[PDB]
Amino acid sequence: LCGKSGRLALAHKTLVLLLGVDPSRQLDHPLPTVHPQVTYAYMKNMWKSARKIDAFQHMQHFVQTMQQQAQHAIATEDQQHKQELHKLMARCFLKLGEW
Repeated sequence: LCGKSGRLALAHKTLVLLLGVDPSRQLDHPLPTVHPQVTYAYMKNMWKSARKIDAFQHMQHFVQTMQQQAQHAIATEDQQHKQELHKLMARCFLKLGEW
């Protein structure tokens, strides 16, 4: 909602506060692959705000890390955890294509 209203600086501050790490100073290292939702939000925000290129590579990497999870961790019981993964990674694939 803050991003929609345009006061994007507050949104960026809130994201770095919740995430705990600020890649805007550490440009090279990848995003913290844990907590896919907050990183997805930060990625959408950084696409929108200024940078329109390195976002693509971050998406590539984040996808190849997310689909890496259940295929390399074939849980025999956790079936209610991978469905949200499927839906989220479908979202990110579509964003990838249209970008």
